Amino acid sequence: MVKINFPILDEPLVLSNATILTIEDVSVYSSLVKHFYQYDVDEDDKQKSLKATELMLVTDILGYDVNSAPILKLIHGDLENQFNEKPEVKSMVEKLAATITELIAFECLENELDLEYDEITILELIKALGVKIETQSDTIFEKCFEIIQVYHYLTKKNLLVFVNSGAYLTKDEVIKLCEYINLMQKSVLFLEPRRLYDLPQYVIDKDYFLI
Amino acid sequence: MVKINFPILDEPLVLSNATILTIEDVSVYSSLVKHFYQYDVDEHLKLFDDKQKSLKATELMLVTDILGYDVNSAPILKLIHGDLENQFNEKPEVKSMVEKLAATITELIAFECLENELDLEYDEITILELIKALGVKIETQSDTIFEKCFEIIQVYHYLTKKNLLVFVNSGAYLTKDEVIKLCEYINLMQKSVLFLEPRRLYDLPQYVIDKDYFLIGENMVL
Amino acid sequence: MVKINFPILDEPLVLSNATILTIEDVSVYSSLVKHFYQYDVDEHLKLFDDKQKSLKATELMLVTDILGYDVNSAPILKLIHGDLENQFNEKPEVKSMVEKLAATITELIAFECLENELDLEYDEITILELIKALGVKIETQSDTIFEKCFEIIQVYHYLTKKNLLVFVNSGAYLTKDEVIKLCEYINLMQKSVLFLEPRRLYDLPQYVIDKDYFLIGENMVL
Amino acid sequence: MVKINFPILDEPLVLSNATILTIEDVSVYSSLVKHFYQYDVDEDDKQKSLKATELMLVTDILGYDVNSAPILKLIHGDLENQFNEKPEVKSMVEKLAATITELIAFECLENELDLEYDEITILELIKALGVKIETQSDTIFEKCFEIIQVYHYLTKKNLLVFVNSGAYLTKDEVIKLCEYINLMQKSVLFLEPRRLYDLPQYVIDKDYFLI
Ligand SMILES: [Ca+2]
Ligand SMILES: [Ca+2]
Ligand SMILES: [Ca+2]
Ligand SMILES: [Ca+2]
Ligand SMILES: [Ca+2]
Ligand SMILES: [Ca+2]
Ligand SMILES: [Ca+2]
Ligand SMILES: [Ca+2]
Ligand SMILES: [Ca+2]
Ligand SMILES: [Ca+2]
Repeated sequence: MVKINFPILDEPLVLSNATILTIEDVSVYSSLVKHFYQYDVDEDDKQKSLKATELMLVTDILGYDVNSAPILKLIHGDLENQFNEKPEVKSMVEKLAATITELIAFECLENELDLEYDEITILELIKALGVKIETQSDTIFEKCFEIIQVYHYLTKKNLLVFVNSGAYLTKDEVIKLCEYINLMQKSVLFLEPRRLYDLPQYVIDKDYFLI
Repeated sequence: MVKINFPILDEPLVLSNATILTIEDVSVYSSLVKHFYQYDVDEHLKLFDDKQKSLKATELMLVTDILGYDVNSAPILKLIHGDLENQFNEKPEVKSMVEKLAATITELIAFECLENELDLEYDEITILELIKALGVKIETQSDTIFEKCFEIIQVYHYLTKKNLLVFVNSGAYLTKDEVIKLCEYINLMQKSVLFLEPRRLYDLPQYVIDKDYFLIGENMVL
Repeated sequence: MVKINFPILDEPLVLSNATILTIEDVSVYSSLVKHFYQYDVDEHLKLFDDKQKSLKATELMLVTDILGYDVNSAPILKLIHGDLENQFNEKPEVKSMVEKLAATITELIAFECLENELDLEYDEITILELIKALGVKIETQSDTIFEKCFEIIQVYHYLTKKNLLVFVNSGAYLTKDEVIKLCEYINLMQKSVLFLEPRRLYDLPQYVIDKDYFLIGENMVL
Repeated sequence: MVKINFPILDEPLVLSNATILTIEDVSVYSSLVKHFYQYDVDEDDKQKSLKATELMLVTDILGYDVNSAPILKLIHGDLENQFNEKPEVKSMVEKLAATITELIAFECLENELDLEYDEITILELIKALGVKIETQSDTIFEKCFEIIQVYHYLTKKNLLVFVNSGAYLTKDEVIKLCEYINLMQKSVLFLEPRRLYDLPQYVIDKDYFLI
């Protein structure tokens, strides 16, 4: 359930599900952002520190790559699972693939070479279709949603941090993100330089006090 | 037919179907093998006909390591998959059938994409992608060196750009009955194959350049 | 100078040297940031001048993740190393000197190659290879977000193909004195830089589009 | 010091330094060649079997790649060592590199960018020179020699096997190879289908007897 601590903070802060952390001091805010990008060099999970690779750090939302080969692999596997949950439709795809197979098989036999082959699987069909996340038309909200949905897939990630993203989002959008995150039950941090609407959030004051 | 010439030969030698050329002198044998591997920078080594026209270096297929020869290399697979696509292109009715089936599959996967919580897009499933997904490749059930040779000859017949296959020093791996079977198989596929040997290959019909550099026509009809 | 226009503006806005543009409405701010990232497919978003001529998409340099910005990317390094080679090409005396030294080194390594028991060959040591071997790269001693910004502006000045740099939502990382220092540094390098902000950046001279979409000239001379 | 055993062989045969193994039966010869290429699937060093990666197997001599990145690395390192053994000449190279460095340094300072750099090392000079084994003009003997010389570098290889190479080599050439191998003290096997001149060699007869 991951907790955060630094010199300014007297007691470690619990980051469960969706958390907004607002730091009103510019120099402390900029410093913490810097330290996130440098994690870990300077200074629940039973006292266990998170590996650098467990961190998912986002400032440039639109530029963030949600279509990496590891992510595509998980999406295609998830889609294969959807077919597995529908035996009716899975059989349809298989029947279609078997017809295709025999058409290619006939051409293989006509070819002068002694040719062999394996099979066309549902997963191979999904991959060949080039299924990917649409990002071209993304609003910043839409891309934030896609990033969180990807974080849901990544088991080796246990903290997603949006740096200074609040400025792009309406109150209703922040709520919608948070509600999805709460349902997901993985830790997300919105690290903000000023109050994000009137939403529940941890505020470190200009006098370094926690609210 | 392909013709071979080099200084030691008095005249060019015709290489039609399966030919065995035996060189009994180690130095001359070794030099000829070297010149084949250098073709055509050497010459000395001449390969022609194409009526009087030299074979391009690209037309030569040299095999010394029989088991190491990769019948399903990336370039060979690319050729096979492209040729199979062309076979569909030449058959409009069946091409249309494959395309129809791929589109029905696409519509089914598209539905699952919309059901999925992510905003998903995709391209298309092509005939080439289907051929590739099926894992089409040349059958390779050969265990022995003898068996492997047939697969190599099959590749040679497939490659229209090749006009001479040379097995270098392969006789040592093969029984007499095996060489006969290979030569019979070679005869069926029409293209020139040379077995280049350092010693006489049993008592089979063969050209022999002996220790005094005479060309002898061994078990050959007078 | 570069000019920016979009429907909410009554007339184009001149972006000369350092400019702060503040948009107090979340939706309009978010939409403008999106349109910058989509430039030029959107438009709506207009960027021109080049006297009346639209900036090409390639002329825009957008920075939101300051610390993530890679100042020594492979493309940037390739440009730097090529430019340094060109600097030698423009100086025949020094080019000749480098070539002479490389040839003396070559003759020394060549001797060791002949002493070595392997039959060794080689090509040549080029000026470009020497530049690359030396590990020439932009100095990056920045620790803070503020310090990193100077390195980004330096890259922007270097890239002649870029004609607008936009820092998106960067004001939140910087003190007032820091923004002033950045703007003073930007002024020295002549090219247009836009700080695109969702809230007023201290009391610095800035253009503000307020909640009712009025354009206000904040701490600006009347 | 590696030993060889198979069904036909009643006792394991010691393969020390250069060894010629002649098998007069065509079917046994072809079979053993096949098994070498399949090692290990079918059936000194204290009873320890060699890994497949310890094997260096050569039939197509001229086609064999002696200029792989791992080999080039070792050659360039060996050449750097030759300079290290000659402090006089090493200093000459360094002095020349330092002059080059300052010429580039001046251009770096003239350039509008604030540029830094490291150093030009002897090893980097050798690599930039593109030092490699010449193979284009190779006779088969010359390439055999190069292959053995490369085997000398490869510490993770402990048996080099030339399959049916004798046919290409004169007696004096086989001697020259063997003498280098004996000096090297790594195991090399010449696997031959008939006697290789009158040189000392292990012969398995047409009646399967060892001489
Ligand atoms: Ca067939
Ligand atoms: Ca398959
Ligand atoms: Ca596709
Ligand atoms: Ca989208
Ligand atoms: Ca969907
Ligand atoms: Ca040498
Ligand atoms: Ca400089
Ligand atoms: Ca260096
Ligand atoms: Ca070079
Ligand atoms: Ca050589």
